[PDB]
Amino acid sequence: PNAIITAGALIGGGLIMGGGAIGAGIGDGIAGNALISGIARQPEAQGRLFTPFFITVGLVEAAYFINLAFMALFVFATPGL
Amino acid sequence: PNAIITAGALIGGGLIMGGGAIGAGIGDGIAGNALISGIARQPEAQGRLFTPFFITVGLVEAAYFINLAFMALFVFATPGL
Amino acid sequence: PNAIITAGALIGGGLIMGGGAIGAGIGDGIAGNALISGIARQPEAQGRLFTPFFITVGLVEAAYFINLAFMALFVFATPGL
Amino acid sequence: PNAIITAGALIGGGLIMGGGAIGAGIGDGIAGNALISGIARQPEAQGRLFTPFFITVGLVEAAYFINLAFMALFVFATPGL
Amino acid sequence: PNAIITAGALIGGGLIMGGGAIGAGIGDGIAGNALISGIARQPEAQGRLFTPFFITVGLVEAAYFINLAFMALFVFATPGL
Amino acid sequence: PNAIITAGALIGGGLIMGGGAIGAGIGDGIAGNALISGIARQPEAQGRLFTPFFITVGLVEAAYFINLAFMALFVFATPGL
Amino acid sequence: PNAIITAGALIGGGLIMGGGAIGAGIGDGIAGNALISGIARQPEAQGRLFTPFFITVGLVEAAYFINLAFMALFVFATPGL
Amino acid sequence: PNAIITAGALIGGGLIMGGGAIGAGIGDGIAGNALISGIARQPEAQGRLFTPFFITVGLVEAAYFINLAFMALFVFATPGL
Amino acid sequence: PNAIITAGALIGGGLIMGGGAIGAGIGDGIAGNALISGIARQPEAQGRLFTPFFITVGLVEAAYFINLAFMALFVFATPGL
Amino acid sequence: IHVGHHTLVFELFGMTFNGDTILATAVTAVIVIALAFYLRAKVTSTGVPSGVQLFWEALTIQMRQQIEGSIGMKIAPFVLPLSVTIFVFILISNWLAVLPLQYGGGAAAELYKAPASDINFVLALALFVFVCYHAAGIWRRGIVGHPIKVVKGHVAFLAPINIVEELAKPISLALRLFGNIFAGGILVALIAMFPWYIQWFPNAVWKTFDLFVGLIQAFIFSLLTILYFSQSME
Amino acid sequence: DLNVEIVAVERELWSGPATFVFTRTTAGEIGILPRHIPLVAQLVDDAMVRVEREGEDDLRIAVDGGFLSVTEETVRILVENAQFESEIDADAAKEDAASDDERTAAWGRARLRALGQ
Amino acid sequence: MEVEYVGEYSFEPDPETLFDALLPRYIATRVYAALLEAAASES
Amino acid sequence: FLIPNGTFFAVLIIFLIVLGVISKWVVPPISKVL
Amino acid sequence: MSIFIGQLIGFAVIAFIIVKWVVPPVRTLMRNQQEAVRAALAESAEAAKK
Ligand SMILES: COc1cc([C@](O)(CCN(C)C)[C@@H](c2cc3cc(Br)ccc3nc2OC)c2cc(OC)nc(OC)c2OC)cc(OC)n1
Ligand SMILES: COc1cc([C@](O)(CCN(C)C)[C@@H](c2cc3cc(Br)ccc3nc2OC)c2cc(OC)nc(OC)c2OC)cc(OC)n1
Ligand SMILES: COc1cc([C@](O)(CCN(C)C)[C@@H](c2cc3cc(Br)ccc3nc2OC)c2cc(OC)nc(OC)c2OC)cc(OC)n1
Ligand SMILES: COc1cc([C@](O)(CCN(C)C)[C@@H](c2cc3cc(Br)ccc3nc2OC)c2cc(OC)nc(OC)c2OC)cc(OC)n1
Ligand SMILES: COc1cc([C@](O)(CCN(C)C)[C@@H](c2cc3cc(Br)ccc3nc2OC)c2cc(OC)nc(OC)c2OC)cc(OC)n1
Ligand SMILES: COc1cc([C@](O)(CCN(C)C)[C@@H](c2cc3cc(Br)ccc3nc2OC)c2cc(OC)nc(OC)c2OC)cc(OC)n1
Ligand SMILES: COc1cc([C@](O)(CCN(C)C)[C@@H](c2cc3cc(Br)ccc3nc2OC)c2cc(OC)nc(OC)c2OC)cc(OC)n1
Repeated sequence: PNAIITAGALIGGGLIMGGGAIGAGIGDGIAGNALISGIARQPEAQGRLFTPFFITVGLVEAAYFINLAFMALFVFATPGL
Repeated sequence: PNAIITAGALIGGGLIMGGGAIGAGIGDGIAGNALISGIARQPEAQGRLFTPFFITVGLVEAAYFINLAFMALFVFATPGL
Repeated sequence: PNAIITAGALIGGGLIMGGGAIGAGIGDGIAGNALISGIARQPEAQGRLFTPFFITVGLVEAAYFINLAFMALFVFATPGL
Repeated sequence: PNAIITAGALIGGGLIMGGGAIGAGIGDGIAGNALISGIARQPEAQGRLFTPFFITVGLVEAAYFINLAFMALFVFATPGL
Repeated sequence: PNAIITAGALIGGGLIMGGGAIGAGIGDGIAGNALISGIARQPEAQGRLFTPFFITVGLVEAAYFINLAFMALFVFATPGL
Repeated sequence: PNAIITAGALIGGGLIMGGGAIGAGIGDGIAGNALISGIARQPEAQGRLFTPFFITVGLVEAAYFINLAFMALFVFATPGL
Repeated sequence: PNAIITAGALIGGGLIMGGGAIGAGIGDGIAGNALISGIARQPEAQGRLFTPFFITVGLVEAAYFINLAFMALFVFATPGL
Repeated sequence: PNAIITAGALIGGGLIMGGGAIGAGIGDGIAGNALISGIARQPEAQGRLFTPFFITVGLVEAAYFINLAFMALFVFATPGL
Repeated sequence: PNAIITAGALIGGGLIMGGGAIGAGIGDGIAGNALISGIARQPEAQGRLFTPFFITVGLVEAAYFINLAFMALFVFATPGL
Repeated sequence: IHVGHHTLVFELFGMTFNGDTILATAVTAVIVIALAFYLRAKVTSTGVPSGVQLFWEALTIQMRQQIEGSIGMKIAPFVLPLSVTIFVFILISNWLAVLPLQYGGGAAAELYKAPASDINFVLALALFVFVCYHAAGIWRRGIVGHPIKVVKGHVAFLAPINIVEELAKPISLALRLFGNIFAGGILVALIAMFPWYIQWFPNAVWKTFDLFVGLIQAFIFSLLTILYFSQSME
Repeated sequence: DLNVEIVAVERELWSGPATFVFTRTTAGEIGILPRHIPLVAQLVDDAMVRVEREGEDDLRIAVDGGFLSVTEETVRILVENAQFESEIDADAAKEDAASDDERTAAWGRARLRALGQ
Repeated sequence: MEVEYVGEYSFEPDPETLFDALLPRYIATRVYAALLEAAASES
Repeated sequence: FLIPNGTFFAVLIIFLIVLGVISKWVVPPISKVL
Repeated sequence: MSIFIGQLIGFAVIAFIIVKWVVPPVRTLMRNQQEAVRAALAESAEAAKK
């Protein structure tokens, strides 16, 4: 019975990390696209563009971390087992 | 009975958090892309752009937080169990 | 029999919330990207631009809410039970 | 036998509305991005932008509505039940 | 029995409609983005622009219809039943 | 035995149509966005802009067709049945 | 036993082809969007634009082909039967 | 017991290739869109754009082919069996 | 019971790797799009653009392999086995 | 499909060796050595270059331009031979698979299987490049200095991410090359399941594009090696 | 073929037809071949122009803060001051490239770039 | 300068910056034309 | 099949030989040619 | 037997494709570079004579 509970927990944690990976990768790629475009158009602006960047990547990479944390809770401390 | 419901709740919460992370990460990337582009382009605008940026990020992380709350409900207070 | 339907309803509600979160987050990000760019290049135009923006966010948010409703209908008032 | 079909119908309706919400949110975000940017750049044409906007949204909201309808048909009038 | 076949058909039709909704919504939102941007930059072009628009929307909304033609086949006919 | 195979084939065909619809709709929308923007920027280009378009569409419509075939194989001629 | 493996292979091949169709269609649409936009910008570059195009189309269509091969492995030559 | 593991491995490999194909196709399309746009704006840049292009492709393709490798491990040398 | 555990772990690892592939490929393509465009506009900017680029890709790749690091833990360690 | 299954496997020095992969690597090595020796015999500064001279000149010029554009040739003289040899080795390994060396057992067998299809080959090249550019970084920065810069990278507060990206440099560089060729080895096997009268079409279309795919993979491997050197060195 | 005309503020400087024109506008590098869509852009302060003249060799021009216009009829390069590659004094351009004055330094660097560095 | 609306293209970078960088050039060319015409009148 | 083997070294050795030959027979010669 | 033949027909098709559409550009490209280098040697020779 746990069998089924922990199998579902594994699938759910896989879903959590798949969504976190998609969101983190694509959001970081988009923020990096903006940063690279800004540094290419304004070479001297790079110093400034890293504060908006890490804020963006801060919100993006935060979500991933939370997902990762919850995945652990799903996988190593599966609720309702 | 309990095992099946728990496994289904785990998979559903995993779906909730995966979709929430996808939405949060990609929306944060898309909003921070505009923030970085605007700051690059108009460095003095850095202060004026953070209000639209915070409106957008609030709308995105509100979705993320609602999804997180409903995943917590699914996995810790599994309805119908 | 109720356990199978409950697990299916939990998975379906998780799907509804995942899709709603993805759509809401990405649509909010896209609309906010438009708003941020328009307010960067036209500082005084933010008022004009908050009109279409809230219309857009109105259509996006709306969908999420509807999903949030039906997930509840799936989870608390499972149609098939 | 009806429990399995009911769970399958719940999962199918969840998929229907997940896809519908994703499409609606992202399509509305993209169309609203167009509208906001066009109004920001050329406000004098604001009215002219609403005919091609509500058309596009009219398409997007059609796709959502149809899906919602079928979701109902899946969950309340499950075919093959 | 064929109850498993019916549940699989419902899940498959749900996938068909979800994918069709995502594709139609996002694709016609992109096409409408192009239409709105073109009309904003050239408000007198609206007539000319509706020719290519309805072509791409003809391609984007055809894919939806075909899927709706096959989802109906899945749940109402269920060829493998 | 054949019931499980048929249910799996229906789910697989649903996945095939969902992915084909997503790809076709979004790719056709993107190509149509390019076409509409090109025609808006300059009308006389229309005659040439339909050669790259029908090429791109031919690539985006071929994939869908291939999926259209394989789903037709999955459900009507389920391999391994 | 063969029934379960065949159903899983059908679902996996459906995933392979759905992902392949999504990737190929959206990548072809994006590359053809670039091609259409370029041929709008500079028609005389049409012939020069077909070299980077078919390379890009070569890169995505290779992946698709590999996908189409592996699905054929899953469906007709199920490795773990 | 081996049948269930084999079916799960087939589904996992299908997911791996679906994600890999989506990422490969879309990322390659985006990189080739940048390449074609650059060669349209400056047709004499072809030579210098293949270095940052195949770097980008080299990154994108990695995500695909690594996944491909692991599918084989899932499919032909299933970690559990 | 371990058969269900392994099947669930394989499906979860497939989801992890598929999401990682989607995120990594699409984000790397998005960032390399900015890189290629900036090099096309300013060839001399090449060396300048690789500093931010390899930061952003450095994050995106880090989202992939971390997910991969977890997929191994799902399939070779299989927590809860 | 019998994925895996290296033939000519033997054992020596208490460890196993995949004989077929070693044979393919030796064949590629002798082809590259023949090209190099024919160049050496017929390398002309004043006369009209031969075909091999033009090939080697173009490859060396491309890699020298890559090095100069990322890290000065004065700093990186040893990396041009590395890039050229990596490029030619991978290119010849991949292209030798286009020869019709596939027959029927009743499963399909192949006299020459591309060495990159084996994990050992791609892992060996990737780890060699990894050790090489880490040693170059140590030389140009110091034994203790180089690890500090590697961990810090360009952003200090992203220290773990760097430590991952670093470990990602070899793995990807290997697996990116592995799966691309390994996958091909499967497709040709899968296409072998077709009857002869329809097998030639999918096989032909696959391998015609596989020529370009192997060329692009060799180019990418060499280009990313040069890029990693540029990075690890300053 | 392109109708390429380069017009200095003092006088019309060049009017020969061409097959391809090339220059670094303020927002990136650009090339124009016949039937290019209408365009307006600003050449970089140290910009140079390559005109792929159909008959003879290409023409390399150092341009001082010019503007670029593309039209259905002709491709116009408005110029404050320009010099063909044959007229550039290499030593003078080298000396100016190190000048402290922004305008003089930009003009000298443009002359060097047009000459062939 | 008066804006002279009368009864009834692409821009790189955006038309606001290009127009701002062009207007001083317009004033310069008009002053140059004034000087040339003053020289002609003087002769 | 993803587990490395002794062939690893058997490959590396061979590659080194090529790396040696191209290091002297090819690059410096082509180098001086150019 | 059948597999060999079919892959041999495939290789024949590949060879025909490369000979008809890939060999002409590359061989002649190398060829044009060759012409160039030889004519450059020629210009050097002439300058020496001058
Ligand atoms: C870093 O650690 C966090 C952060 C969160 C956030 O959700 C953001 C996550 N994201 C960046 C992906 C966050 C949040 C919530 C918002 C809710 C609405 Br509605 C609208 C905007 C919001 N913006 C938000 O910040 C962007 C939040 C939630 C919360 O409660 C759990 N307490 C908070 O206060 C201390 C709080 O702020 C820090 C959650 C969390 O949980 C595991 N761990
Ligand atoms: C405060 O945290 C929230 C917010 C919501 C929202 O849905 C938005 C979430 N979003 C960010 C994804 C929100 C909402 C609904 C809309 C419905 C339509 Br139709 C059209 C536009 C809408 N715009 C909306 O906000 C812009 C909402 C819904 C609601 O219903 C129960 N009561 C509300 O009042 C307290 C409410 O706030 C106005 C839901 C929620 O549920 C747990 N918690
Ligand atoms: C909370 O409010 C809503 C709104 C809806 C909508 O579907 C919008 C969905 N969106 C936000 C993603 C909405 C709608 C339908 C359209 C149909 C076509 Br065809 C074309 C355009 C449309 N545009 C639409 O937006 C305005 C709608 C549906 C409806 O249901 C029979 N009755 C309506 O009349 C009162 C209605 O408003 C005209 C649904 C809903 O369901 C719970 N609750
Ligand atoms: C809201 O109401 C609808 C609308 C539809 C449409 O599919 C559009 C849905 N979309 C906007 C997401 C629609 C349609 C079909 C097309 C087919 C091809 Br091929 C090419 C272009 C098309 N464009 C279309 O409109 C944009 C349609 C379909 C149809 O048959 C089912 N009968 C119709 O005429 C009475 C009809 O209207 C022309 C279906 C439907 O079904 C539940 N309900
Ligand atoms: C509306 O009715 C349709 C249309 C189709 C299409 O697939 C297009 C659907 N799309 C717009 C989402 C269509 C098609 C196929 C192509 C194949 C390649 Br390779 C390359 C380009 C293509 N472009 C295509 O049109 C744009 C098609 C398919 C077909 O199937 C045997 N027979 C056809 O007649 C020769 C046919 O042309 C009308 C299918 C269908 O089936 C349910 N019903
Ligand atoms: C209905 O038409 C098709 C077309 C295909 C393609 O896959 C493209 C599909 N896509 C656009 C979504 C196609 C193809 C293959 C490529 C392989 C590599 Br590696 C690299 C680039 C490629 N580019 C390709 O098209 C640009 C292809 C495959 C093939 O397979 C035996 N024979 C071909 O004959 C030469 C062939 O060219 C027509 C397949 C197919 O089968 C179901 N039906
Ligand atoms: C070995 O590499 C890593 C890196 C991580 C990160 O999650 C980012 C992964 N990403 C790039 C996809 C990372 C992180 C966390 C953040 C949390 C918030 Br809230 C907001 C921004 C963040 N940005 C972050 O980096 C961009 C992180 C995690 C962590 O684990 C407790 N400890 C950290 O500090 C010592 C830490 O920082 C470096 C995780 C990991 O686990 C397998 N391995």
